[PDB]
Amino acid sequence: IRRVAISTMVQPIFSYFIMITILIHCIFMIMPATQTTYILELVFLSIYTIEVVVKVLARGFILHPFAYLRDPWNWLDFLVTLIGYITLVVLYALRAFRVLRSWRTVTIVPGWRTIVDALSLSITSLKDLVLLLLFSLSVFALIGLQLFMGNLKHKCVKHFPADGSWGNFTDERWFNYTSNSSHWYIPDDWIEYPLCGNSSGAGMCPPGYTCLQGYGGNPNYGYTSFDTFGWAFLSVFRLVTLDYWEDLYQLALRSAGPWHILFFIIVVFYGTFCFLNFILAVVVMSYTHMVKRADEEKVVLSPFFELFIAVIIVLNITFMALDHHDMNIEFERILRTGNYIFTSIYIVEAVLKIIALSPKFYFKDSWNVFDFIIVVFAILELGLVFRSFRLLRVFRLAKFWPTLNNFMSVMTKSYGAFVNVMYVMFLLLFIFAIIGMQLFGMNYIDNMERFPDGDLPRWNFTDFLHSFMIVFRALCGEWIESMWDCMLVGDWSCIPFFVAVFFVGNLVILNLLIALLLNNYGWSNIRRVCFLLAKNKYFQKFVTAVLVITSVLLALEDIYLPQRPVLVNITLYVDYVLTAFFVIEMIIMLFAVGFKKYFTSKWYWLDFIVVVAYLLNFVLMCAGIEALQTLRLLRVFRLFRPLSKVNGMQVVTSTLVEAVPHIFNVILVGIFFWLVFAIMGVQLFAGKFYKCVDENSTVLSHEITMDRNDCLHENYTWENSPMNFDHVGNAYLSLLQVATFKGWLQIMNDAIDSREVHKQPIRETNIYMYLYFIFFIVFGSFFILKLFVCILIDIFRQQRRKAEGLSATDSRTQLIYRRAVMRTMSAKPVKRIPKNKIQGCIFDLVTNQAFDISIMVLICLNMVTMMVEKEGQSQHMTEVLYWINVVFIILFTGECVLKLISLRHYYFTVGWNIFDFVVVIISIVGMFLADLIETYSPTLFRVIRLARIGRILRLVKGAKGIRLLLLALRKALRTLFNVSFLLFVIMFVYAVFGMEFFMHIRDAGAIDDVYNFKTFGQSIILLFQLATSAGWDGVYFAIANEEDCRAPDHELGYPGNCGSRALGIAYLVSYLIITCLVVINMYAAVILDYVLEVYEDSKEGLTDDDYDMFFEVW
Ligand SMILES: CC(C)CCC[C@@H](C)[C@H]1CC[C@H]2[C@@H]3CC=C4C[C@@H](OC(=O)CCC(=O)O)CC[C@]4(C)[C@H]3CC[C@]12C
Ligand SMILES: C[C@@H](c1cc(Cl)cc(Cl)c1)N1CCC(COc2cc(F)c(C(=O)NS(C)(=O)=O)cc2C2CC2)CC1
Ligand SMILES: *[C@@H]1O[C@H](CO)[C@@H](O)[C@H](O)[C@H]1NC(C)=O
Repeated sequence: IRRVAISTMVQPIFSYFIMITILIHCIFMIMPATQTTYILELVFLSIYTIEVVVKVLARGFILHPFAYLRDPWNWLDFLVTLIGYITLVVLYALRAFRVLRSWRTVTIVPGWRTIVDALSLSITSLKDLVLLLLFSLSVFALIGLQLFMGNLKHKCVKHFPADGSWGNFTDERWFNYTSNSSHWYIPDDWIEYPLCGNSSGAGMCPPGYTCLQGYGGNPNYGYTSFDTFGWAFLSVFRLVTLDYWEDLYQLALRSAGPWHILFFIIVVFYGTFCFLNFILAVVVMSYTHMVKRADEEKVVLSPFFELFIAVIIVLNITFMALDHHDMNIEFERILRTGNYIFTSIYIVEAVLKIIALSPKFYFKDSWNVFDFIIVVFAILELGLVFRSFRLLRVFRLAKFWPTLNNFMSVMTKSYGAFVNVMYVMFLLLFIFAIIGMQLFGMNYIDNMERFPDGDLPRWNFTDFLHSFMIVFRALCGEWIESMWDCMLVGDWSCIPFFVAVFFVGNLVILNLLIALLLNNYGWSNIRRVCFLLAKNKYFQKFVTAVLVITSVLLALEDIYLPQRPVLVNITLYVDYVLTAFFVIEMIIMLFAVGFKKYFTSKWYWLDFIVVVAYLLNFVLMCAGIEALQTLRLLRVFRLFRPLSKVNGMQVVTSTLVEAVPHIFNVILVGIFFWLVFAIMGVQLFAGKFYKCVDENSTVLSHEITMDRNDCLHENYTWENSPMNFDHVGNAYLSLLQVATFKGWLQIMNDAIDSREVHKQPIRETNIYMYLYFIFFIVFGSFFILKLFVCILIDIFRQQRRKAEGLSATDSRTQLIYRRAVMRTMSAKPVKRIPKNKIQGCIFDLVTNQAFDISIMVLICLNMVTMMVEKEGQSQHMTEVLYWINVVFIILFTGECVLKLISLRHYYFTVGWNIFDFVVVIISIVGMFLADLIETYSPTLFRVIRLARIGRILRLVKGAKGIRLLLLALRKALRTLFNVSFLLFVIMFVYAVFGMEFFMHIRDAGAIDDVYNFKTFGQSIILLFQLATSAGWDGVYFAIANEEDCRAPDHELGYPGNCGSRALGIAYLVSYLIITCLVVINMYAAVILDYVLEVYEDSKEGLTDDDYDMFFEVW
């Protein structure tokens, strides 16, 4: 028995048989259930029970150190088997988790131990992060609850008619009229009522309407609001994750006023740019530790011929990229003839290499066999669809391109780790897809009526393909909208599902992929006086002040400027003065540094360009020609030199300057890969996004209009989608939209509906085209776009070493020891004298630990009391809460008074005591003045009452892990501020230029009455939104329009309302590259460096707390 049990278990055939059974079961889970699937379920269950029985007989159940149930994997198998028995012998929800067994398959891929251990270690080390996350989210939720309670219910209600149609006015007749939903303003074809508010800059009502509150529901089926603490918590989490956050941003600002942008700036800065980077750092350290442990464990054959082939390949790629939709016959002929020629040259090349070089030698080389495969593919394609394989030719460019060659070599060196990570990602997605299918599949069918038109949404859980796609979209970072649909047809269970999917997929697996990439990819008198003046500090300060003031003046040139003649005169005179000032400054600098030194530096070249532009404007004005706004806007570029000289700014600017070349290389490689995908997409979807629409832009059924001819016969419109794959340029723009996950849903919808050219698209007739996007996203977004952050992380590490004076040749341990040695020097103790008998007794009582624990409990209770407030609460509830808070204030004041008596003048030696003292004073004063302030603006009352939250911030005091993380943040504050300062300056430059370019465009897409480029503030609102790439497709659609817009009339002074496609493309693409992909990623770099240092101090060295403990006994 035992002999047989042990012997059978140890056989590899046993494990292989079980694993193959699991894989077959996985296949059967995908297809819809039938009777055959049922009998298969019994067979599979029997095999699993056999395995469990054998293992128990060999080891034993639990009672010995090496028993069956002493292994976590055995625990998983045991639980799944029991649940299968429960579901067969006797709720439908428990049977989904059978799929969990598939996790075992991760052991097939060699090297899985490293990745699995890295995942487990990352999960274990996120303990200290989760508590700080929950605390910060709750604080932000309370702030938002105080700020926006009930704001999302604002609506424009028609005035009570004065004609008497509804009857003579009465209070209840007025309430009846206003409560009717048919009197709330909503544009035709809209789903949501627009928001409003009477604060300056908020949404306005049409004539005959008034902005009221407390009517109807909140946006998004009522799931988006700040009315209760729970909903506020959900909104704050969404905002921190940047999940469709521009919608909430726009709703809140339209309802409350533009100033509330401040709230969003804080949450985004602290939540997104700092905390998520803490998670990234923790994952990176986990992976690095695991890899360290694993590693420690342990004619033709002439250059000219090659050059000729290289140019032939380049020409061939150009020809392949010139294919487009509706080509003329001449273009077709040229492209086909070139293809024939290129194929002939390749064939001749192959034969020549086989003759000059030995066939054995030829086929010994890898590049040669690749070329031969291309040759046979070309012959097969021309003989007889195999045109897709033509793309292989492009990869031949890697041989002659050193950068691409090196990139591919690095990819090949450590492929096993990438295979493991991708397999884990796909297995997790598969498990979640099966679970969600079982949990929510029938809800969509049964409760279809609840959807807006009673129609099934594109994204759902009906079948395996849709479930996989929806969970994959969640992993990409979009989860809240799917969760809204799930709740709409389902229940609360949707919330834990999606959140889990977002947490594991995006914050761990994707960050682990980043860690992998990081680990792998990484007269004499005149001269004298001019020189003395130039080197003088006062002169430089005066120049900087002039530049700053004039740049600030540039911001006042908004749409209303013509209505302010005084401002017009001030601007013109300042222009003249600036022209003179620039000329004089240039002469002085030339006299000081000389011609060679002046004309060999980049900063002086920028100054010179500004001078030349202003002189050109001067002559134009003299001649009677209107000044060029673009030229006179060039002076803002003078702002970067003083900015670069700001304290602590050197590290940031030096890092960016050093990273520039690597960024260029990454962009080139990305352009190549995106070209491959763009050619493929043009071949797949060129000319297939046309559809038939009527007077209202609504797509007709394929039944009424089968194709274009019917569409035109009924006098319908055959229209193209704005984003398409008609030619390579359009494909590039569409792929940029796909990679950033902004506007991608429309593109994918058009793709999966596509049919043959000149045929009405049908819903989901080509579903498998989803695959094309998946691949692109994996190789274009998860791999290529993440190289920028790796580059910045490495370069900032080097530059910060430079700034502190550290040596590049020193090792990690030496720096740990050097830091310890530096710390040991500075340390001084102190003692407090016990009090006199009564004062001394109080001293002992307060100095006890139980006192502080009690205070912490009181802080938690006060926080809960704050969490109870909700919109529409009763007045009695309001009074009760006020009195509870008063009692808490009295207790805290007593604690402070007792500490003051106990510690006398020593009380103020500790900073936390000063914070607590200030909080106590604020609390007393507010408790006294609450009614006076409220009775004698509601917005002002809410904002000032925010100070009440100060006395729950004392909860962080006393913790350990939170203290360590906060120490890292405090150590990095200067650099984070400098990065933000640079970001704001870039935003300012873009704001003035965007105001010049797009201030008169017509309302379309994301541009409307409230959000536009008409003023500096509105431009900044939009640009802050776009710094995260949020909603850049809608802005592009607004600013790039050139259709159905009237041209400017100089004679009549009409400015025009037309957009510009080229200008909009340049503007938005450059902004996305500069901010989203570079400057923002500096945050990650900074955070990672500092966090790592602190952790290495705590683990492999000494920390300040260690010295404090040593001096505690001293
Ligand atoms: C140095 C870094 C770390 C911080 C940069 C400071 C910003 C927070 C400041 C700079 C410019 C400010 C903006 C300047 C102009 C406006 C317009 C203002 O709204 C109005 O124009 C009110 C009048 C109306 O809406 O009718 C709202 C504040 C806002 C967006 C300001 C919000 C705060 C901003 C972004
Ligand atoms: C400068 C002075 C000042 C300002 C001005 Cl403009 C005029 C004067 Cl004369 C004085 N500030 C200082 C800050 C104060 C902050 O405000 C609160 C503080 C609170 F702790 C509570 C509270 O705890 N509430 S509770 C019991 O929990 O319900 C509530 C409030 C708000 C006021 C209701 C307000 C007074
Ligand atoms: C709202 O007003 C319309 C028109 O007067 C009326 O038909 C409708 O019944 C009203 N709504 C309710 C809920 O009575």
